[PDB]
Amino acid sequence: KWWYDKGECGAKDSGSKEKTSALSLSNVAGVFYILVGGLGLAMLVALIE
Amino acid sequence: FSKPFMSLGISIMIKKPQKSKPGVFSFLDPLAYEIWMCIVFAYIGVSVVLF
Repeated sequence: KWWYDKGECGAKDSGSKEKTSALSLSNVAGVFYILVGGLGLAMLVALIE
Repeated sequence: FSKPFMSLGISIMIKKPQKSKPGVFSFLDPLAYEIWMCIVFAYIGVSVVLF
């Protein structure tokens, strides 16, 4: 009563609330970074050759 | 009282959602509406690199 029923948390009951976030750019940012690094490396290799 | 002619109980009323599924705006849902512009910009940049 005085811990779970009186308390304001419905923990361990709900679970997933469908997670309605599309996709963050944090999954894409390092991929953009390695893209830019590969492009610059290819530029420098082409210029020195 | 007489015998009950109409029996009943306690029910649940909700907001009754409909099939609100839009068209083109549902296509660009799952990634973003702004990552695609950076994708096109990197596309044209890599084409500039190739040319």
